[PDB]
Amino acid sequence: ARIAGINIPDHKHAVIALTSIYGVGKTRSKAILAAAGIAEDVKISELSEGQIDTLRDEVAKFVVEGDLRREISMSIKRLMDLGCYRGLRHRRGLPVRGQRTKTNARTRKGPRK
Amino acid sequence: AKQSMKAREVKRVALADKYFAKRAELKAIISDVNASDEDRWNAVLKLQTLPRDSSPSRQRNRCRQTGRPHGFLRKFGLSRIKVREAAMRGEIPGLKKASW
Amino acid sequence: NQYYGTGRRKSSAARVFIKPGNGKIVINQRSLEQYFGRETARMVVRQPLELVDMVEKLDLYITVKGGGISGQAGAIRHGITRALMEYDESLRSELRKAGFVTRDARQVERKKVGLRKARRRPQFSKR
Amino acid sequence: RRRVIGQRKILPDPKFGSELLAKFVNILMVDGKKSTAESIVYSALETLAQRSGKSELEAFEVALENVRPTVEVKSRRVGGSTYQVPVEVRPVRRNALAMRWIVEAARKRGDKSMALRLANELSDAAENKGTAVKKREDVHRMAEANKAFA
Amino acid sequence: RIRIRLKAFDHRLIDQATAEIVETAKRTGAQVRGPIPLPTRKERFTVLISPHVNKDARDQYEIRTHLRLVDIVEPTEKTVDALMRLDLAAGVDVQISL
RNA sequence: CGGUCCGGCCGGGAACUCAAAGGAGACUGCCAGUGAUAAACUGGAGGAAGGUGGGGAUGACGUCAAGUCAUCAUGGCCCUUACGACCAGGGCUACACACGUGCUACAAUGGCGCAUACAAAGAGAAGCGACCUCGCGAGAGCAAGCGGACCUCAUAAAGUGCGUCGUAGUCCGGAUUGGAGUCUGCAACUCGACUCCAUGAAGUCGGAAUCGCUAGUAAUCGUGGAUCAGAAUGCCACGGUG
Repeated sequence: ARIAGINIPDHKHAVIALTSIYGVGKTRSKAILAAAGIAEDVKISELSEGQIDTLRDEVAKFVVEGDLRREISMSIKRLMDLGCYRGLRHRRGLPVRGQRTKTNARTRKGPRK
Repeated sequence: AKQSMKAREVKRVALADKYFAKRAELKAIISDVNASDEDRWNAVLKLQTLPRDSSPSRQRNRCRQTGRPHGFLRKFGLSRIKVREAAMRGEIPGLKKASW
Repeated sequence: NQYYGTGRRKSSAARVFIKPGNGKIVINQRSLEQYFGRETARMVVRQPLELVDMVEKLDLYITVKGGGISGQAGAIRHGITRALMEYDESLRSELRKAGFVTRDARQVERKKVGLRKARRRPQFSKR
Repeated sequence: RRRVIGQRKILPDPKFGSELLAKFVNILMVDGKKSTAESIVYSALETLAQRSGKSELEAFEVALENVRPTVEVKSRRVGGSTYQVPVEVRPVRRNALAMRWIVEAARKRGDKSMALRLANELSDAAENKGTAVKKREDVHRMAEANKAFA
Repeated sequence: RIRIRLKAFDHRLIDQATAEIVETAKRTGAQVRGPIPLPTRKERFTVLISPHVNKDARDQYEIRTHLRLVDIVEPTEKTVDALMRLDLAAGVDVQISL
């Protein structure tokens, strides 16, 4: 449960579903257990917490959750005030990486008319 | 070739002597803005921005029969078509087609 | 007697010597009795010499320069087929059956009055 | 309207002496590199040992005889007229087409290395249960639409 | 030691210039009999056939640049004057060095 | 051929490459066919190559109210206390609607860390910039040698062979995302380049219609040259495999 998200898998072991939950892959959550010293023993049908807290900084390189979903959106704190046009483009369906706004836009704005 | 761009090309040579010679040693010491973070020579810092047109920016060598930036050979100053005229007159030294 | 040949392939060049009587199999001062025994071109030069059979009653020397091992094989093989057709006239007949009586040059030709990269024709009209 | 050939010189295999076993490499190769195809030929014969491999002292020259292209349709006229009739592919082309038919099936198996994929498809062609044939089934129907010709 | 620089855009004119300075050297005492030709260079140039909107179609022109230095072990009272007064030939650049 | 730090190295040599150039070879000659047995063509033998040997470089008559007031010339007409040159702002990426041409992955014939083999074209004095240290790196300190075949740019990559993950929308693949470094410049607001990361949507060769090439051709992976205050995968060349 928890570690890289807010999810509690029902009646399964502690390491389950620590994968695909954004910012974490499918394979490192199993391929790093030996480096972390984790065993898959003492299996119970109910929640536990604060036993594998060390795993958080092995499944992710820098950040999870958190953190991650707003640190990957940090630029708005310095763009969304007064007549800033990169801010206005971000409030709208428009790109801000330097890319042109009239072309290659139907993913961010929506389908063609 | 534009007479105002020809006259500017002459003014540039006479200003490279003025704003681009014997100023580089001063420019190396006045351009630092972190080593003390203190402001004490602002008039001399704004002197490095005095030249606007006489520095290696804007300056292009160009085709010397049209003023054009395009389609020329700087080893002769001639265009990729006036080189055919001058080679057909022997007027570019040793440059030939066959006859060897 | 002494028999000799030259061979050339895309900036690789070889000279070959062949003599009757016991000897060695040598390339650029190294013996093929232990050298080149893993390299990806070691057999593609030996088939013309299987017309006379090596070492026991034959001596070989190869000297080569330039090109990768695949290109050196073509150059060395032409040096061998020239030296071997000059070794005996009944071997010329067996090399002729294998087509080894021609020099392969196949140069890249020159570009004429435009047409982009050498000759590659661009895309078509509206149409 | 003028050529007339010119068959061009080709280098037969150095160890098996065969032109057909060198011809296979020209179709097995990718991006003109050829060297990896030269590492897959005969390496696919040690894997084929455990299976239905035909004449091992002939490598693939007899196993290619279990792959059966025979006819070609479309892009044709007869008697000056448009006709949907089949023609029989030239014997010097039939095996070079069979080479593409087997390497294009073998590389598109979803498992193991090419040396194993090709040994499976050559064993399964020797019992006519092979993969990648539905892509040419509508052509085989068009070849069976006519037996009376012109 | 001194060197006499001869530069030309043709492989026959550099040998005519070599024969002209050897003919003059034999006529000022002795100073040059058969100098070394050095390595060669080429420069290739393209020109356009139509003055506008076709730059794909070009024609090719060439210069073959030669260099000779002559090299002298001991100059004379005639090397420093009579060989310097030489007018040589048209199409060739002559310089004294060092 | 002589000596051998056992090496083209050194003696010494013009053999073989080779650099700057000049010749020879091929005559349908020879066999056998084709055909007003003519004119004119086609197989075979030999040869490195043969039937204008091939490929360039050579642009008749011309086609059409041919293109261009934007290379340049210049009438008619206009602006001339300016629509002129000069400055500082901006506009040809504002986004309500949108498109050629061209390229990259779709694998294990891979992705990654090592071992390992072979280049041409060229290019440089307010130039290329070394040796050696520092900077995760872009770069910086610094200033030999060479006027450019005993100096500088510059260890080309695809390819060859181990180890390792594995058919998992993929341990392959690429849009996002957030900041800091290096170089230059009025200026890095904004559509600078070079440099180091984390997140990983899409992608299983793609509907209709449709392009290139007869052989060192088509295909394919890298490296130079030119532009350049700072700015490419484009423009033009060249080599490896084929």
